[PDB]
Amino acid sequence: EKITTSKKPNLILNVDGLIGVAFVDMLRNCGSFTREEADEYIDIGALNGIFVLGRSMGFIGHYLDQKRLKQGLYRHPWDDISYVLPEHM
Amino acid sequence: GKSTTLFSRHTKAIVWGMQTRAVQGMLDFDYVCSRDEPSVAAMVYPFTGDHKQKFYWGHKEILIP
Repeated sequence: EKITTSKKPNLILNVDGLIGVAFVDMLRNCGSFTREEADEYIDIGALNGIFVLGRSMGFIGHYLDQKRLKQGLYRHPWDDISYVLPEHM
Repeated sequence: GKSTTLFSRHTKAIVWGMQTRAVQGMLDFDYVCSRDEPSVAAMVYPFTGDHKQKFYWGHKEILIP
């Protein structure tokens, strides 16, 4: 991060970067994992699961909010699509 | 008794029906006539529950039940 923020001002560690490096830090740097158990949980994808179980709360919050504000069906109006179909196949 | 002053600058209405275009025009008229409140307090449509519609008081957005 100290190297990259000299390239551009924005260029900070994301929270999606920081949870990744801090969770590998937790796994292969606390106890209870060897380096073939900690790296197997990374190769399998146990860092997908953190983002999924987190974002399920926000998804169900969006569901309950869209039901409680009682909105009807969304349609996505036709001036946002720009159909690009071929000529005559 | 039939009144003689039907409308005023404090006249409040309920429009019956789903008429977002016409009630948009009416709230546009309430804004452009320099009125304090909208002329429409509520809408009544029997096929839909109570919610709030968003409208433009100039640029600001308000909610009408």
